Amino acid sequence: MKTYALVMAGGRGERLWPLSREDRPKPFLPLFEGKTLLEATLERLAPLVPPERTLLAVRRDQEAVARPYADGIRLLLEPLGRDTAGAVLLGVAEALKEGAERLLVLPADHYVGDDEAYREALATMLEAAEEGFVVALGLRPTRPETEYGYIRLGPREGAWYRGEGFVEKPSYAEALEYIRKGYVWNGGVFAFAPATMAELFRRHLPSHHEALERLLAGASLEEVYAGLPKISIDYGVMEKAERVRVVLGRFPWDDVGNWRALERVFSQDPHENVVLGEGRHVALDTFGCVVYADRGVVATLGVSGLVVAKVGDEVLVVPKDWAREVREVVKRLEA
Amino acid sequence: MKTYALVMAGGRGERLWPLSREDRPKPFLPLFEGKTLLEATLERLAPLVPPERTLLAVRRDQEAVARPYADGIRLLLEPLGRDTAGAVLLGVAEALKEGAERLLVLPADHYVGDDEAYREALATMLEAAEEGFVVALGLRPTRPETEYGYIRLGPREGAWYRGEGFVEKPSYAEALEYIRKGYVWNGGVFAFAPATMAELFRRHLPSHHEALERLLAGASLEEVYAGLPKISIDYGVMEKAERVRVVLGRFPWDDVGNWRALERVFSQDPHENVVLGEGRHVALDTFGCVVYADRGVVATLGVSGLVVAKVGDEVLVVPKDWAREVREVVKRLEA
Repeated sequence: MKTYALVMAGGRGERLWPLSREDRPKPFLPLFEGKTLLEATLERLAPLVPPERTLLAVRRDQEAVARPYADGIRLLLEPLGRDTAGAVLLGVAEALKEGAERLLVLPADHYVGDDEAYREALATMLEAAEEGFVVALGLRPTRPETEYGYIRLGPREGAWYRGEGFVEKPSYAEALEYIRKGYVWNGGVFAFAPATMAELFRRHLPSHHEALERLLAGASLEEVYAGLPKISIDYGVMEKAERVRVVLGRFPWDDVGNWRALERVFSQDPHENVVLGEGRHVALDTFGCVVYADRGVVATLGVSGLVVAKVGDEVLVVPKDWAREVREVVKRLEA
Repeated sequence: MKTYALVMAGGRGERLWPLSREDRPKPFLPLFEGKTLLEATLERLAPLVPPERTLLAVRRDQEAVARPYADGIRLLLEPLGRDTAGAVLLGVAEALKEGAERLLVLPADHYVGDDEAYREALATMLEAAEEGFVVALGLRPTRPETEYGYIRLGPREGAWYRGEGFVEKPSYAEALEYIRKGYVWNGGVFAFAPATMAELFRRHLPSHHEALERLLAGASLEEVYAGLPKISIDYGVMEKAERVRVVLGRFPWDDVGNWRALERVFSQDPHENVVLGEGRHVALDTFGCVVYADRGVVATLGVSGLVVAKVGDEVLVVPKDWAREVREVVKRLEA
């Protein structure tokens, strides 16, 4: 059918310093294969949803870096940061007056290692998105990740599962329990008819339902967005939605939240080193490291389990297990 | 009296990669106080020996980087690498026909932390350089350094000691024994009348005595140097010299052979971090490290005892105890 796709581009990606920049959000970083994640996302989506029917949501102040991507793709400029619920609101507004029968919502800052399997999962989500149902993407957990959201699965109904609950990021021990009980990772992707989300706004997110009505009725985006509460679509809607279906994706997938994600994404023997960037890695008696060299050379001698990331005249050195703490660096610099 | 000074500039300083360059030998690196070691050396020497009477020996292919230093100072361009014995040969040739009564020989790639005490030691060496005597500079060892040469001291005679033997770099355990027995570090500095070195060449280094005669007699530097054997003045002459005196310098001193030397030179609490360069060091839960940032920023998070050196688009990361192995990096790159 007539399906539109909303591609949400966001995230400062402070945990990915020095690669991330003020004017260069996470989605615009040259990572795997030298590609930005947004680049790989659009390429992966093209065969399923044409560019003409694709909406790229980004902050207003990021139009510059994003515009080069708007080739047939339309930019939806977010005046302020209002999370994904705000981006989804804008996507729905467009889908509605575009007459779309289906709206696909996806993040542009994730890694997917099988484009075909990714599309097949999305195709199935579109189908499972019958009257009333909101559909989510799930992934079998490979580790007790504490920064991800999980989804409870009910019995299987053909190509999908009945969604049976959404849980926010748990503690380490709680994540283990989620896994034992058959919980899967929330993949951040959703599929529904525009109307079903409108109705969901009405029931669990009044601010957005009212905003949606006024937008279609000629209200100013700036005005509307300013008075909107900042909330994710997962918490504002998904966790309260009564009719949810889930499709399990079996492709490799990572949110790429921190430098350590590079190692996970490579999916090789842990003790082997992981290198990205156009620069060269000189490794001498070095194991289990993650190295990013935008240019020049990076030499490591007799070290293990470290992240060494060089971009321009900035260098980071941190044990990969403490990758989350990289965000403090930007704090120190700002200070 | 009329004293000339020979300042030997040399050393690739491969152990100081990435700071060292093909066209930038050790002596020309911006290290302590942002100064090159040659810069600090010339400044330290000026009050004792004027620039007019100072000879700066450097390789022929390094004239470019050295010329800026030749302000009243004269360049002695070495056609090939023949060690210090070769540089000393050239220095003696000049001193002789310049009519110098004393020649002071010193390295330009060493750190000295007390210019006045340094000059006072040299002044004393000039005096102790009577007829027949070659004078050396000694320093009380602060650690069993295996890369330095040591000197055996005989009884004290006024302001100096009688030199009683020269030993090349020992093993770790042997260095400890040297220290127990009262051995001191060879500081690399020498003082003698030009004639006494000429006679020393004649007795223990025929190749250089003959070369010296021919040079004064109009032979071509290129020709002469090419057929000269490569040998240090310490091994070729000093270790065989029968009439040696030693002056003990009590200023802080390091040869700055590897990155770890930066820590030794700072001479602070070991656990504190050592930073050089114009760049900024963001330290989070970091201890006992040595950081060099030519520019931009260098952030370390939860690491200890590491050397992180960034110059241009090249970065080095190695535990400071393995600093000597840095030389392998250049080998890998050449390969």
